[PDB]
Amino acid sequence: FHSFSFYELKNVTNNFDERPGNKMGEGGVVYKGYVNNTTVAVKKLEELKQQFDQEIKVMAKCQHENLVELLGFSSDGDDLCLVYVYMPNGSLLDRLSCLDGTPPLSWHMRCKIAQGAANGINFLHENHHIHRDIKSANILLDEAFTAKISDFGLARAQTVMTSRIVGTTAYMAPEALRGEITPKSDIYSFGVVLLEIITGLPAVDEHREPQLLLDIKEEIEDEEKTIEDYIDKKMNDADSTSVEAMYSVASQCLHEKKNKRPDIKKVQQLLQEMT
Ligand SMILES: COC(=O)N1CCN([C@H]2CC[C@H](Nc3ncnc4ccc(C#N)cc34)CC2)CC1
Repeated sequence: FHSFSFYELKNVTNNFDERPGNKMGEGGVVYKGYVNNTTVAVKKLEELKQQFDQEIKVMAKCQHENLVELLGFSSDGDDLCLVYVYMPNGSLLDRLSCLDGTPPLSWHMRCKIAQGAANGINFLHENHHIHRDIKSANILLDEAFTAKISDFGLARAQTVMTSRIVGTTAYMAPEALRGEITPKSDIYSFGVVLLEIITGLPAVDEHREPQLLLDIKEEIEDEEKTIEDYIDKKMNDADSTSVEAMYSVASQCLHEKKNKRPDIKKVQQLLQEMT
């Protein structure tokens, strides 16, 4: 990776222009820039340095079509910047909420994104990495709306435990909330992402009943609700067979027992059969 000068980065971003005009960031703060006349994303950041070091270490060995591409970094400055190829269509989270007036994603786009995200996670697991923060805010979208997994700062290379429990509560598997580190926890988080794709609903909403999205799985299983009551209404091209095939994958990912969950290869294979 290229070791960019802080002065070069500090100014490809107009002295880190906090007005939306270079800012956007919510990772770390992300700024848009231009280096070797490539549009770039400059993410400006103690334990923060450890997450910076881990980001470069994971990015060094993990290069895939469904993972963000790190181009460089800056450390000899004031301080800690990570340079990536810019993702013009932002996050899956933002696009699901139609932030800033963007059109809703079609079912066809959503199927290609679920498939892409799964291929990205499969690569990580084959390369013996546990992401630990799988969520729609960490699924980025390029110029063709190709899903790219991001944020490897908390990544690790069952039976493993930690005294510093990390991740996003609304996406976390029960064992992850207790400190276990397992690739099975990434499967659970991906199940929540599949529910976000089907429903267009965020994983957590304080002003909603139920507050947590994963709670709909029980409403459907108790015959209290159907997946059809929850399908995002901002689509015209969804069909029952593929929505049901995707919900069945999400439901399997969301098994409370980590051992009963499918592996990423099974998930990837099921989403492929869905199309
Ligand atoms: C009020 O709230 C907003 O306006 N919001 C919500 C947060 N959003 C995100 C900001 C960061 C952005 N992140 C990025 N954007 C482009 N390219 C990238 C390449 C790599 C990486 C990484 N690792 C990150 C990137 C994704 C969207 C922007 C709108």
